[PDB]
Amino acid sequence: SADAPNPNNVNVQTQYREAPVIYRGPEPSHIDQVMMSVSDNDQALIKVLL
Amino acid sequence: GKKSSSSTKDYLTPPHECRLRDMTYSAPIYVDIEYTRGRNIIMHKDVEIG
Amino acid sequence: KKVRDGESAKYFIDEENFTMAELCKPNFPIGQISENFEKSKMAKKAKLEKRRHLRELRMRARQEFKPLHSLTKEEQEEEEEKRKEERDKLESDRKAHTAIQLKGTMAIDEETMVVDRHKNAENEYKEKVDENPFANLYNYGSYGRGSYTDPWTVEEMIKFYKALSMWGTDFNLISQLYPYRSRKQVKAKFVNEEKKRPILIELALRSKLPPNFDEYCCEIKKNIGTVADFNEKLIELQNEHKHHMKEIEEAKNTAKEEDQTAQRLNDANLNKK
Amino acid sequence: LSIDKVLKKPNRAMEYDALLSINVHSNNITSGLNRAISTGNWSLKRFKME
Amino acid sequence: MPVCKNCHGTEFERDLSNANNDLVCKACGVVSEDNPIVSSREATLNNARRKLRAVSYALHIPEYITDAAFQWYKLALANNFVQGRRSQNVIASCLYVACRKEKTHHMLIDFSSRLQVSVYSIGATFLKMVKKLHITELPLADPSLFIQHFAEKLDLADKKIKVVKDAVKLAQRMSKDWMFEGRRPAGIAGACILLACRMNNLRRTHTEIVAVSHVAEETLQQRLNEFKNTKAAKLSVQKFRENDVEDGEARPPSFVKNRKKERKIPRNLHLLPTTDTYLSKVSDDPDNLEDVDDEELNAHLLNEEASKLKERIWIGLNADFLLEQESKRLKQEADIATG
Amino acid sequence: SGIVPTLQNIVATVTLGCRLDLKTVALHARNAEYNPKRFAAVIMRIREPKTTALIFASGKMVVTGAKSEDDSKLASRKYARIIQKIGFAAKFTDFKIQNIVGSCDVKFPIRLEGLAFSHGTFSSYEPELFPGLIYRMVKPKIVLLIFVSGKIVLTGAKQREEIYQAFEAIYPVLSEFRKM
Amino acid sequence: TLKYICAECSSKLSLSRTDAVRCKDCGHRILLKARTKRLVQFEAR
Ligand SMILES: [Zn+2]
Ligand SMILES: [Zn+2]
Repeated sequence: SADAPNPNNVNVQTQYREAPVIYRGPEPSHIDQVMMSVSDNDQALIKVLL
Repeated sequence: GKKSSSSTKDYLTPPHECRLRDMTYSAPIYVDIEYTRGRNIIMHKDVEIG
Repeated sequence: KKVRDGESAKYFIDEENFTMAELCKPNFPIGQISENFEKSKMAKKAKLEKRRHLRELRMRARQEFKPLHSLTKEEQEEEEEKRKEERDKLESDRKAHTAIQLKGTMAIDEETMVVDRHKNAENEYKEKVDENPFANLYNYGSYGRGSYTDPWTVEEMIKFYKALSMWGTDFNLISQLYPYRSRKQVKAKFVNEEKKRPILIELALRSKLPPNFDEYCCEIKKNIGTVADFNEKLIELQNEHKHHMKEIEEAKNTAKEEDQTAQRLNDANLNKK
Repeated sequence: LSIDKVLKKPNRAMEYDALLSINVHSNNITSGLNRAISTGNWSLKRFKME
Repeated sequence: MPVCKNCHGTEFERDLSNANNDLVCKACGVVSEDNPIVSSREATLNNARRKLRAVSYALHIPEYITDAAFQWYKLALANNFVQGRRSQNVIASCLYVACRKEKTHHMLIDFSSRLQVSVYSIGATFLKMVKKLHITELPLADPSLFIQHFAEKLDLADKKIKVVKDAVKLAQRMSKDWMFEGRRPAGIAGACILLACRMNNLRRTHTEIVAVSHVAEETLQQRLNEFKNTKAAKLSVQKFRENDVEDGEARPPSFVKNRKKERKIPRNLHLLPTTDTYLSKVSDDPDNLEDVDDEELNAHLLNEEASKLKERIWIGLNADFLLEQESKRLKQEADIATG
Repeated sequence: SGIVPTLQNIVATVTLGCRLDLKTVALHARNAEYNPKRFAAVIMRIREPKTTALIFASGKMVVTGAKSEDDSKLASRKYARIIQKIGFAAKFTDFKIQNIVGSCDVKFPIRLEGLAFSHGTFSSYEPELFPGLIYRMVKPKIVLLIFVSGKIVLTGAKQREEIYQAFEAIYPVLSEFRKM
Repeated sequence: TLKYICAECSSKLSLSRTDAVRCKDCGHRILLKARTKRLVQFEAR
């Protein structure tokens, strides 16, 4: 989906490779409030603070 | 943000909720204008603009 | 009675109301309402008065046997209402003309053209005439083309069978023979009458009546001259001959103007040296 | 400009497209009014400043 | 990528510690690399993108589906699908197919309201622009989010979940109960929102629902008449049952109109009837035409007497078009003389 | 079961040789529909069934109101006869069948939400443009009209065998999602 | 799974894999996440 092909019946969702964001930090921390929500354009906004 | 039949907005999206939803805190415009609709008819439709 | 929450979930709701049974789907006032009283009340009223307006238009169209001229008569009546509003709300016809002398004046009348700077200056006119209240109505579902018809007159059917016994499948003449109907709806009438009846239509095609009363009705109800093929053919030939003579005279005048321009160019070349 | 774009055909005069077509440039006051306050650069075409 | 010295083709892992993050191999340990280094037609498509932006921000759709409709229009123009339109119908049809891809709530009337175009011509061009697909897999048979998002601008309630969830439950139960197959999703949304509002202790004027839902007044009453016909509606007044069992005796009225179908006022290839024998019997002779003497060949034309009267009628009535045609020929043979 | 569709109407054309003229002979007759519109052609005795069709463009008039090929060519026998009653050549050349319309009903109509949810490769089912399903059969070139009411009506075919092979090959599909 | 605490009336709802995320009868849009049931350990320093 980085390019723009046609929406054919071929497998578009054929791979789900992992590119997350990771806590790069010197000291360990904790998670106290994680929330998933909606934005203006109906997409899953997720905010998490550490 | 008046809407002079009902209340002000009936939500008027709450501010601390609007800070977490990644939405702008807003209330719309309301105007009153004429037209030249018919050959002998002028409407007074009351619309909103942004 | 009024708008009040009588009851629900137990029986027919009756605390302050006029209901005595369930299944209130028919008219669908049941409990109470507190939203959109007057703007939703004055919508079916506007629809009903516009439907009665179109019905009285269809009734008036029977008298004057010209459909689009009846529509222009309707807009002539509403612009008579507009000039009545010009009498009411308010010389007044401050407009322009085909020439530049517009006003008051054509120019100054003292010594020379004084108001030519003001006469040379359309969008300043009389418009505060037609004032009408607003609404929030709609015309959706399907809007555009359509067919406003009625249950047809049986005397119109008798006239149609007499016509088809007298002057048959002649779509334009049948549309002109009923000069307040239209063309596609009487074509649907053609296929509808072709559907249900073989006997009187077969006797009608057996009859072969000569068309004199049809021309009588078409010359009275329309007031058309109907000049014959010799007179109309002679008028068309005279118009074609006048157009050909005008084209030949224009070509000869253009050739004479080109010759005069060539002579003027030769004279300018003689005067340049 | 939209009014002048519509009024250019032998069709019937503009009754309802004047009543409409205000919530098509209604996202010019909102988007500009949010962009100029979320960025901080106010381009004006009558005072000529940035 | 598989460039290494001691092993070949192994996996790799950039370091997390020591702020060093080099791309290193496994089980022997070799960096195997350096340090990491990190850091014409277009005018027509621009006009189409501006028009699609206008219809997108007017029809209240998100920003990604605008680019989806843009790449769909680019692929379609690469397939040369249409030319010379007013482009309102074209952009509306492209945004309609990109919008009916997703489960959002936009019908044909929301597009037909723009530019005051009749909805049937827009649907006709929508079935003319399917001369590129040969896939046509559109998930269109789910009017469930229509109930979820029509109930925000119409049928305003204090709760708007008690009416809405029971509304979509009754509407899906009725659609699975044989009352929806090409049966007006906006109309069934209006019908199973008026019914669920009747379940609530608040009433609506019948004009207020059918105004903004873009549905007729008589059709929703026909729907509610069929709701009164099918459901007994005695237990429906107080409270619906928690365990609703509905099996059999469920049909749209097209089944009824086929059940009565009037008004009183061993498969084999050779046993099928052949159609060439009807064409083979009657002759293919262009010269033989006189075998149809059944009082019709002797009754086509009449005499000269009652024919100049018909010519008089035709020249008297159909005169202005013939005069305009002859005058247009005179206009031509005037203005083609010069250059 | 083993039912057969009944045909409704067929439309074809025929090519003639010379330059025709139906402005004076039809003027000496009963009926003449002088059309100021695009199709400038007159029609005498439209109503008499399976005898007279309608408008010609350049002479190649269509066939209107015919079911069988006896009445289709018998009507075409009566058209070149009128054109020779004018006094012309009126050749009967290239009688090619273009449209045969057939309608039927299997009396047990079936569900279409599953036939449109799963069998979407050969159909474009759109609810309120038109309630009947548009079945795009590619073998042969026939666009079927599947209806919610169940009265299956076929059009666009050029042969009756094409209608039989199109209706027989869809009856197991009708018996697949078969709910009375 | 019993998680996804609301932010207006604090209801324990479990949304499916396709929800277009929405709350319960409170009529809200956002939702937090409940605490895990594991055993966190650390000293009191
Ligand atoms: Zn290694
Ligand atoms: Zn809550």
